[PDB]
Amino acid sequence: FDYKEQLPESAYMHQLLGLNLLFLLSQNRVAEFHTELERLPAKDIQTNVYIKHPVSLEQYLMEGSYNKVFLAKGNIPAESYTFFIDILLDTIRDEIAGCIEKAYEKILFTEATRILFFNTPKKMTDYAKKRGWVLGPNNYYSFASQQQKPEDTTIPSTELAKQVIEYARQLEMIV
Amino acid sequence: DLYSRYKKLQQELEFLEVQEEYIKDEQKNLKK
Amino acid sequence: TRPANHRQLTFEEIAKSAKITVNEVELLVMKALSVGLVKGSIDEVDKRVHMTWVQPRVLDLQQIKGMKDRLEFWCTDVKSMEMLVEHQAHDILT
Amino acid sequence: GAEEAEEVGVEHLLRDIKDTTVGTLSQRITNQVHGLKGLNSKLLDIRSYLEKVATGKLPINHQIIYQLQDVFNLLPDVSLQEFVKAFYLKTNDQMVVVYLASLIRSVVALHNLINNKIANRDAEKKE
Repeated sequence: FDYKEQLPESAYMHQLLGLNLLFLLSQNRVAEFHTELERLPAKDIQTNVYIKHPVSLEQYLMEGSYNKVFLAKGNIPAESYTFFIDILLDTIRDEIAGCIEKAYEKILFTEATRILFFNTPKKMTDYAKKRGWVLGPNNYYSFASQQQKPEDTTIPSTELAKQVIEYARQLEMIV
Repeated sequence: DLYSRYKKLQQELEFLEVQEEYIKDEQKNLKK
Repeated sequence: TRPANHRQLTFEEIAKSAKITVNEVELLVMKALSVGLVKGSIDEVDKRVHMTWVQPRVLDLQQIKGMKDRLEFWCTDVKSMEMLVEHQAHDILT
Repeated sequence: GAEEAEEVGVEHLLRDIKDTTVGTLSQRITNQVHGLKGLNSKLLDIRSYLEKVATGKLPINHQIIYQLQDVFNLLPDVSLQEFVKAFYLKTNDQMVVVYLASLIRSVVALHNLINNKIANRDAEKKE
């Protein structure tokens, strides 16, 4: 970007920039990802494939299209994009299950096979014991964990008293 | 004369602080 | 015996403890409610008795020690909240 | 309590010591602090009596224990769903009133600032 006035447009520049963006996605440094993306012209963001792929992957990751995130491996712009993809994928699974615990109250054992994108049924068992998922006799994983509600059972009387005391201060301490 | 001016300014600042403290105290008692 | 959070006695519990039939349990509570031994209400739909007050009884020394420990916790809470109010409203406190 | 002339004399004697500049709200909050202190003192007295009873310094009265059982029974459960919902609803009902009062106060303060600025501009214009 700096000496680009005298330097010619490198053929591999866009590919390597997309590689950097995909790496930033792999390390969950999305705030840096957008700042570095803004450095590119607004045209090649929607036009150049090497830039189009990582930004689309970011959109899919943010909106929750995890199936498209997994499919992004097949249509990578270049072979060099492969490695970072795996780095992202390990997150996606652990993210997907994070949804499953809070969204699905109970899911079948094989039903998650496409959801968790697991090839071997054996690969479910180790990931489940890592996740500590209580398998049910009917091949159903019971995710009963919403009982840990925001805990409205308790009144935050200390915080409320502090706020009211601050009101009293702002009404009296002014003088 | 630079040092004399600087020291006089320092004394003036400290005197102004004293005056403001006294004024606040006098307001506090003048309300009573 | 039950703590104040768990003073909802099922009809089965009273029937088993008092060696009486379930259908008589309500009547028993009536007497205890009429004399003044206990205070509360009866939810016959759920077959439960919500007891809220007991006739105070003679306590052992160990029970008095436990009561004093409860007072210790209560005093700790009162002191903590008093210090909190004093600290937060120090400027406006007279 | 004091008679009218007795109160006049007391206020004459307490003229310097008594500070009346503190607003009513500060007085009520200080009353709450004093109530907390008094409750702590009373509970500490009860705790000391129970400590003496436990070690045998005093015999079991069997009447103070009767009163203490009632005292501990009277301790309300603030963790109940119905009580928590009622407390939240009441707090919001009072907070909307506080909000309306503060909004009116802010508007009145803006009006006062308007009057002050207008008076200053008129004074500097005539001079």
